[PDB]
Amino acid sequence: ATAYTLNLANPSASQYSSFLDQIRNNVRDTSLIYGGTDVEVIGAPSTTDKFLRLNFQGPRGTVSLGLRRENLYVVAYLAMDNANVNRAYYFKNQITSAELTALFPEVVVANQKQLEYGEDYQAIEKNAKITTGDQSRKELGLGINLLITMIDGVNKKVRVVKDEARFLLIAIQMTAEAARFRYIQNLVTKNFPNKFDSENKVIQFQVSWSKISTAIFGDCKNGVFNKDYDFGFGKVRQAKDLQMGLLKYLGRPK
Ligand SMILES: Nc1ncnc2c1ncn2[C@@H]1O[C@@H]2COP(=O)(O)O[C@H]2[C@H]1O
Repeated sequence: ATAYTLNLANPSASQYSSFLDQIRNNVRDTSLIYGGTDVEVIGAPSTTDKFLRLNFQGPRGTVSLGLRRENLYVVAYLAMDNANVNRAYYFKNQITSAELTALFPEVVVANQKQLEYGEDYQAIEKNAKITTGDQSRKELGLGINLLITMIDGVNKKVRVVKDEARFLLIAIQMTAEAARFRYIQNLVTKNFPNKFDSENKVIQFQVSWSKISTAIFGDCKNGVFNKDYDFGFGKVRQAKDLQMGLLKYLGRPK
């Protein structure tokens, strides 16, 4: 229903930052305070407003993403094909036809396509066919210019699974992950709008979102962890050193 648009025709570091803040502010419950920190926390699951729409507006067309508000999971995307026909692709265990119709009304039922693979990184990475290094998403890099190039592979083109997969990997990281982790957002704006190399720390943050959220939720007092934590990139005692942008909903503080 609610849609936020990122203007990639005229990219601005401030516009990108405000875009991420709109996402954070949309899903957060301001009454929730985890571990005495000021970091925003995703509110309890809504039965009425379940999805959020993100538009990537370019000079030659617009590609859209559909995200689940309860956990920021990307569940679908909208892109015009080679015949300029709007088509929606979705992950099966994530959304229904009726919900997809409401999310992307410009797409007719017949043009809704269920994706052959899973929504998890491993499954998408397999189809991305990355041939160098560890063959994971880290090998693609990050950045505004990279996102623009990836959109070019799906905007008004015949669907190719390899290009679709690579687009999804970058789109998920530049939106959902950047919203959750300010470290990722800061790398994007520091190198704006260039493509740059990703890091092990970027991946380490991503795989430990739940762990970090649980640690702040139940083992942190006034921003200080009760014990030392190491999520892969070193020992952390102060929650602020994590530069968190959005915490996972784990209930209300006890
Ligand atoms: N489709 C997706 N959309 C958004 N975020 C994802 C998606 N698939 C995986 N992730 C993230 O990858 C993370 C891996 O570890 P977590 O269980 O802590 O939390 C997971 C999610 O936050």
